[PDB]
Amino acid sequence: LKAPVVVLGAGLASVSFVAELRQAGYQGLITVVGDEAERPYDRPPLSKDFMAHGDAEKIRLDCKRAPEVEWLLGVTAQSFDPQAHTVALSDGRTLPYGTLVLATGAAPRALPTLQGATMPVHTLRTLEDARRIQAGLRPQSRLLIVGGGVIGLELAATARTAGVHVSLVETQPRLMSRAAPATLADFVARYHAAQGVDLRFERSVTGSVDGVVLLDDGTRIAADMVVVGIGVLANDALARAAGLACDDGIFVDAYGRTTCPDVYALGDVTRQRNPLSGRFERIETWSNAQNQGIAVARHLVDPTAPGYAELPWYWSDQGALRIQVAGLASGDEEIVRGEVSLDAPKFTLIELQKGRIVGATCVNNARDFAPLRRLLAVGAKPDRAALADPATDLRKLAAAV
Amino acid sequence: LKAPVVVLGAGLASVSFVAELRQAGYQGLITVVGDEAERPYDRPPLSKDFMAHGDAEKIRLDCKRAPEVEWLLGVTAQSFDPQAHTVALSDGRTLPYGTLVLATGAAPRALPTLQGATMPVHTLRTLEDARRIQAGLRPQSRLLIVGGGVIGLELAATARTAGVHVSLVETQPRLMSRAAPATLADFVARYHAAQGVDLRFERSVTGSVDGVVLLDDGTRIAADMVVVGIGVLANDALARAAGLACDDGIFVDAYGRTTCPDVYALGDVTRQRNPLSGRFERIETWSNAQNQGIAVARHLVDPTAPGYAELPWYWSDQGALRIQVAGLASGDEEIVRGEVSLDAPKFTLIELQKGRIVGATCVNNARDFAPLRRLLAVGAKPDRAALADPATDLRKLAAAV
Ligand SMILES: Cc1cc2nc3c(=O)[nH]c(=O)nc-3n(C[C@H](O)[C@H](O)[C@H](O)COP(=O)(O)OP(=O)(O)OC[C@H]3O[C@@H](n4cnc5c(N)ncnc54)[C@H](O)[C@@H]3O)c2cc1C
Ligand SMILES: Cc1cc2nc3c(=O)[nH]c(=O)nc-3n(C[C@H](O)[C@H](O)[C@H](O)COP(=O)(O)OP(=O)(O)OC[C@H]3O[C@@H](n4cnc5c(N)ncnc54)[C@H](O)[C@@H]3O)c2cc1C
Ligand SMILES: NC(=O)c1ccc[n+]([C@@H]2O[C@H](COP(=O)([O-])OP(=O)(O)OC[C@H]3O[C@@H](n4cnc5c(N)ncnc54)[C@H](O)[C@@H]3O)[C@@H](O)[C@H]2O)c1
Ligand SMILES: NC(=O)c1ccc[n+]([C@@H]2O[C@H](COP(=O)([O-])OP(=O)(O)OC[C@H]3O[C@@H](n4cnc5c(N)ncnc54)[C@H](O)[C@@H]3O)[C@@H](O)[C@H]2O)c1
Repeated sequence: LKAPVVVLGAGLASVSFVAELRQAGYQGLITVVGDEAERPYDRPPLSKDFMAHGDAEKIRLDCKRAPEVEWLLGVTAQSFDPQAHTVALSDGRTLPYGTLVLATGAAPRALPTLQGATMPVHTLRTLEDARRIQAGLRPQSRLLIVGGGVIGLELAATARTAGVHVSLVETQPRLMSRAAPATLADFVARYHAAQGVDLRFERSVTGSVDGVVLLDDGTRIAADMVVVGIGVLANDALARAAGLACDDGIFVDAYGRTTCPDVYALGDVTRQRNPLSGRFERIETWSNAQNQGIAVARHLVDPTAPGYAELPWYWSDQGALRIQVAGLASGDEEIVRGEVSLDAPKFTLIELQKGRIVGATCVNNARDFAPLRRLLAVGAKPDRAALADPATDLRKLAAAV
Repeated sequence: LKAPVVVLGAGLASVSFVAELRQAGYQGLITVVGDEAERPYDRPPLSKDFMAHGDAEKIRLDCKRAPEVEWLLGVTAQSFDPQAHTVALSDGRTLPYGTLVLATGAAPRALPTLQGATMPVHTLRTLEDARRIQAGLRPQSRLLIVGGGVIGLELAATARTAGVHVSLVETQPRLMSRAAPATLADFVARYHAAQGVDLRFERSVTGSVDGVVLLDDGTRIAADMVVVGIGVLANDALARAAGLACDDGIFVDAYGRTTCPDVYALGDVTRQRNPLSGRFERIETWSNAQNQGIAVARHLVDPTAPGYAELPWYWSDQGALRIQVAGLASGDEEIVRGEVSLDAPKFTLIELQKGRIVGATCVNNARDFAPLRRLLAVGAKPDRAALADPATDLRKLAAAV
């Protein structure tokens, strides 16, 4: 590993990586450049508890496993020269590097049809965003959310709890089309509708006039605030300019290597192999950011260590639904454990492909999730009758493997 | 550039690259490993003149601009160790390298529903394939082609000229869906149908029984020979095993760099940025193989040289149609120069995006193609009236830019 180490971005992936470098035994220089003028913080609370409690000191990331790191907060890396091995900073300084790590994440995609709008329109990515939205979540106000993914739905739940009227516009015929089983998506729509969310499927926004949103069916929605959660775009501009292979995300191998010698990348900014699908994908989960960061650091310090190998998974807390999703959304088979019901929701889904577990969902059923992720990891082929059977406990079934 | 240079694959991309290394001034060792036991040869004649004239000595690639190269023909690279900087060969030998170049191309995709068939089924990629098919193109025989792309259609034309009855099965509703304007595809279907080709659209093969092919509509086609032209899969196995970033093709930047230090890749095996679309794609054209090979070599010898920057283009000779296609298949606008007619076909298409030329097609109109590629290269925005106007000659219009 070539010193000094410079990391661009100070999000979860960055913090996780630098903490692992130190824990693995690297004692040379580490400098982290973070464009946000904020003590590094975790994003999941921004759509939930922060949106509701407003204390940023409850959401900071623990940097104590990363001693002796200089964090340049409020500074933007403007470019890097991979021949000179330097990074140019917005404050006029230049940093030298032996190893450069791009952990610059992703930015919310903006709505092109609302580009010249005159009502409040916000995205939800940063603490600044969350505070700005927080200030607008007054009881009885009218919130329109654009996008029925995890941002929109987590915010929908938080807003309804605060007594805010919520309408939500989604272009697809379903919610969470990105990385969720249809059975889950259907249930989640039923849940939100029952909580008073006004869902609009297969509708695109065509624009707005004076505090009113226009749709593709030729109709209107008036709103006090719009929050746009329509996905992200990788923050890969420095990589594109420097000649790295990128396409809405920096291509990396399991060691986090880019196409440019001595430059690595990790987290939301990367496109990487999903071992379950065998395809290159942006894996934009909290667990990826942490675990890919850790694996890349571990292998830089110890080249004998394996490359990143974890299978993808996430959670989403949407009001009364604590959702956990691992692996692939579908296979050739779905097994449902429990009844799927709005009365005290509690169930598990298991996706199989030719008898092999390729994915799993738990809704208010955390006890089942860890054993299913272990079965997933080893490509388990359990008895499908037993997988369905309510009498089977999965912790023991996983233990038998 | 670190000597010695080892190239895996001895196709057009490989020959083009090694000739450029020598021409640019690199005088160190170059060793090329080619699995086919054939003097390097060009593939386009295999669906046409070779299929009809059968002389392989008319199709060899000119290696004289590549002096002092050892060509290991009939040898397969089995693996490489990018730490040890060695390549393991099927003949028991090992080659050292300073720089490793993966130019291993792509293999025809096989039909999963014909996997256990008992009639002749061939793909068309190699001289061996072409000879085997050649031997079967007897007058009045029944050929079924699976796939309505450039292989299938070029072969269809050659087979009809030889007096062979031709049926063709395509899964899409159109021919050449991969990289051809709809207007072209529609015309090409009319042309082949008029030449006696029995076209079947939106049909998938479900299998075969005793010299008869079964389709998804529940019908049959009996045939003496099947040729399968359903696309290719990148030959990226050595790269996948060695830990390079790959996904049906090796990701490279404009310098041909993979994610592994000292390992480059070029030609059909690569996924690379298409500057017109700004997306990563397999660019599987003859011009890419040659020109990407040349650009990668040039920049290895002279690091001040620019990365690969050419925009994609190809030709396809299908009987009486000499087709040339550059850039993107569609924009927001198509301009048609000439009438589109089976009576002495001759026309040009121009695809535009917000007034900018993004693609072009010429059918039996070669004079127009080079000037349109020049307009394409600079993102020209000519007068759209003039582009349509028959009186306009494009060579002069391009010259004005
Ligand atoms: C509201 C919200 C809720 C979420 N809830 C969940 C959840 O429950 N489950 C889950 O799995 N995930 C959730 N996610 C968390 C998300 O998965 C992680 O935040 C993300 O994966 C972390 O990835 P990262 O560190 O690579 O990128 P980021 O967190 O985006 O960090 C990158 C940082 O680099 C900075 N940067 C970019 N360019 C430059 C530059 N040139 N110079 C300097 N700095 C730069 C960025 O501004 C940013 O601060 C949520 C996200 C949001 C926004
Ligand atoms: C019938 C036919 C007609 C065509 N007509 C046209 C046309 O008119 N227009 C057009 O634009 N293009 C046409 N193409 C030509 C095509 O575009 C070029 O042949 C191709 O782009 C060349 O790419 P390449 O050199 O990267 O790969 P390849 O030509 O596939 O060469 C790669 C070589 O590497 C070998 N190899 C693979 N793995 C190993 C290994 N482990 N060890 C050693 N060797 C290995 C392969 O077997 C192969 O010999 C046609 C192709 C075919 C098959
Ligand atoms: N629980 C969690 O894991 C969680 C929670 C919040 C945020 N995040 C992360 O934050 C990032 C952003 O999340 P997100 O929810 O914005 O993205 P998302 O990709 O999860 O969902 C975006 C949704 O918007 C829809 N959409 C796309 N274009 C639209 C348009 N033009 N109009 C209306 N709808 C449109 C999509 O079909 C999709 O359903 C993601 O990386 C996500 O993983 C994760
Ligand atoms: N003129 C030329 O540039 C030329 C000529 C011959 C070959 N080639 C090269 O050779 C390679 C192979 O060419 P190709 O024609 O096989 O591929 P192609 O991608 O050009 O076309 C394959 C066609 O088969 C269809 N198809 C896919 N699956 C099918 C299935 N299950 N059953 C029936 N049809 C199916 C596709 O829709 C497509 O139309 C390509 O890289 C091509 O560029 C080029």
